[PDB]
Amino acid sequence: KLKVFPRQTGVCAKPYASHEEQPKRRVNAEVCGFKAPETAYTRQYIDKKCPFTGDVNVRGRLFKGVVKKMKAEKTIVVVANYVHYSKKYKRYSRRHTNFSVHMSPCFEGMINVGDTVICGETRPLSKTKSSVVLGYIKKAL
Amino acid sequence: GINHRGDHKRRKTGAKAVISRKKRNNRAGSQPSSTKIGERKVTPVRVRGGNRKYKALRLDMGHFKFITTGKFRMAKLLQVVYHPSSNELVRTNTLTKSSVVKISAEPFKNDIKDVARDVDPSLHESFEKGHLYAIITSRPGQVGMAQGHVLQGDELKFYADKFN
Amino acid sequence: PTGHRDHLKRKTAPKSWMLDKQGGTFALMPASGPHKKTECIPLGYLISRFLRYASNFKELSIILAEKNIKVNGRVRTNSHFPVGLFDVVSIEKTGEHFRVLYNVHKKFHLHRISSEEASYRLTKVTKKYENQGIPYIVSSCGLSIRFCDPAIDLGYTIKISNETSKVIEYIVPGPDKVIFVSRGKARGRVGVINTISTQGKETVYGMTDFAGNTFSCTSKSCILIGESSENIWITLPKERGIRQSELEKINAQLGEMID
RNA sequence: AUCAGGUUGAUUCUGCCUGACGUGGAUGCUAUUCUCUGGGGCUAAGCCAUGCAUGCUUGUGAACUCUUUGUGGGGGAUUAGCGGACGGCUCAGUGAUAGCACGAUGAUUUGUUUGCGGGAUGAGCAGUAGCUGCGGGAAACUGCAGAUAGUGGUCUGCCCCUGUGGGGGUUGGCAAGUAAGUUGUGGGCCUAUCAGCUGGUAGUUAGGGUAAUGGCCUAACUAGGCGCAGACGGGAUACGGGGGAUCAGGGUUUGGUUCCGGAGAGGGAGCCUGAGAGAUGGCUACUACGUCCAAGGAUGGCAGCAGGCGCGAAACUUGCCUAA
Repeated sequence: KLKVFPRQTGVCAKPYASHEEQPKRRVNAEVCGFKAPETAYTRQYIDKKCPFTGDVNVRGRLFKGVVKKMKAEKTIVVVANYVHYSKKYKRYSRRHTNFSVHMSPCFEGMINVGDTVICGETRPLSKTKSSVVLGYIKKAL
Repeated sequence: GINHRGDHKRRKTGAKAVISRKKRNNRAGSQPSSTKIGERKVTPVRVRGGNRKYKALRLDMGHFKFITTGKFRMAKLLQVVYHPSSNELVRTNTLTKSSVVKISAEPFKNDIKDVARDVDPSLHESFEKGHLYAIITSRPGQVGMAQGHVLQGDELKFYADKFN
Repeated sequence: PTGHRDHLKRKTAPKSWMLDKQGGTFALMPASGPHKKTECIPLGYLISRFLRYASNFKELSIILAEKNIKVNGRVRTNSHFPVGLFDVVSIEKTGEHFRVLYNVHKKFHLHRISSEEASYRLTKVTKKYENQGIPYIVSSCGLSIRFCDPAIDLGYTIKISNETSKVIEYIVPGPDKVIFVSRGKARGRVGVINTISTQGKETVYGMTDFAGNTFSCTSKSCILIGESSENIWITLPKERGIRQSELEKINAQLGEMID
């Protein structure tokens, strides 16, 4: 259910062109060690919030987590584990943090509840989202 | 007035807000300007730093570009036929960005005669009634002008299914 | 508290200026301009604490309003004007020239020089841009120079004319050079490059003092001042920047402690 | 790196109560000197008589005035410009939307300072401050006529987006430096006789607004988001740090108060000028308490420095300064 005409921001084609000959889709290779997926080249979707074929820049820290929920449109919930040291008792305690992350459509049939993902930091994207998925690691059986 | 702070919203967990500050002129906003058609009227406003915006209240004579030839002409604005967000903005003839307008076809009389009545026959049928369709890509409330391009082929068919 | 401040309390003044803790509640606030704010000293302190010419402030403003001072060969009459590293201060009557340096205790220091040495300046290249159909390069004291070589890049040291303000020649950084450390833990120490390695977007220089001690520091706190150990482009201070440790300072006063 | 006294006719224990050592506040008796360092915070962010705490600079030269006199001089009113957003005081609100630590601004603006760039001596009409006169009013404040610099329109040219048409603007720049705004994660005040909470609430797509990202705001559509690793609530003398006290080690307690950050000017709201204020020794309204009047009007803001009343167990001078 699109409302404007689909076209990447930056490229400009010509009206009476051919379906095989018209401009090429522009893609990237992300924060140095992350290559774009292959469903990013051979697919049609317009996402201004996509890291590879989109308009967002990833300048910030990278973190890891575990997928806990997939129920909103292009938004997952990731849990990150960490630990705090007590001085009086000389021991640690386990703790967690919750993130809302943008999942571009190029990861459609790949990530499932229970995987591990690598996320990057961006500018504010909505009220609660300020990060994006860059890669993943499927759980071992 | 309008103010763009978020100190008054509920929290991510649903908790009621706590305010400990008055509003700041830092984050002050304006009411929406509603650019209509007819008898140009633009106003200069003084903004932060001493700078200047131009707030169009009424406009004629867009500045459109025929894409297949790459030439700008200045046409006349006739009426609005589609807005992607609110169709109560079409009943009022309000000119925001990315609204589709019906334009006058005379000034493009040289350009349109390099296309046949072959694959684009819907562009040549409306030209004989006296009008073409265009689309606006500037922000009339921020820069004080309308500026876009003419619809042909893929675009003109995608939007034509919207406003019938 | 959303409007700029115009005063300095004296407790917060930088340690390099060597100001007494008492002696009033305020200190001179420096102006904007050539160097950064954490790397300059106001002009009015250099003429009344480091030369002891004026004993007052009624007098210090008779020396500046009579137009007797020139920073980098250019007359200055403001006591808030900021002076930075490797800058020439000239005084016509009683002809003299000085260069602004550091100690090895990291304080400021005025070093007397000659007249054909007072036509120099050394700076690093930091930025580079093109505007209006002209290529520019930006110094580390903040100036733009147009129409330089096309083969000067970020990091090289350049020599400015100081009487026409034009580049003369430069230095590319590599092993077997000399270095002055302009800030950090190791400010005011001269060394000789041995190795240049990298890390997560950083370059680190292994160095070696003029007495055998070893050393290391990033490339953002260092300026090249020489081509080799006997081809330095400026005159160093009395001690040359050694920083003998505290074991080696009591033996001077107390001898060694042999078994 | 330490212990004593006290339950029994006498005994060994358990257990608390009391003494012996510091530190902050209030208070009794008693006092010779000098040197450094403090003093209306706790109760009333209660109410305030009188004096002082903010004014300068000219490429501007009116009234008046001089000269044996002319593109002549003195004189100093008003224009124009800069500042009054800092400095000083206080701790009501705020338990994390503030503050500290490490990050992003490739999402933004910046007078004065520095180095480069940039600049209408054309036409033709309107017209003002001071100044010279007539005046109103208890006051606080104000009107009309006359004549002149700066100045304001409109043409002309110049510049910008276009062009086989046209349409706008009136000289506003670049780079450093300095300042400011926006944003991510993490931390022991007490409490479950507080267990389930949330409707712009969580997201998508479009537009508006902003110096700028963003449910910040609106239209349409999806059903999400948080929680015993304590959500959502409620309480106590809650401004956060840098810091202080105590002292074998491990710990316990405290920070209204010099330095840095925030917030406020009786209580709430809304705004103008400006590079910068949601300003209170700026303006407008409602609201608590008022003050002066010839009765019709006009007006106030000590949590600035002294001082007064009140409150309480509880806290200094209505002094001198063209010097640092």
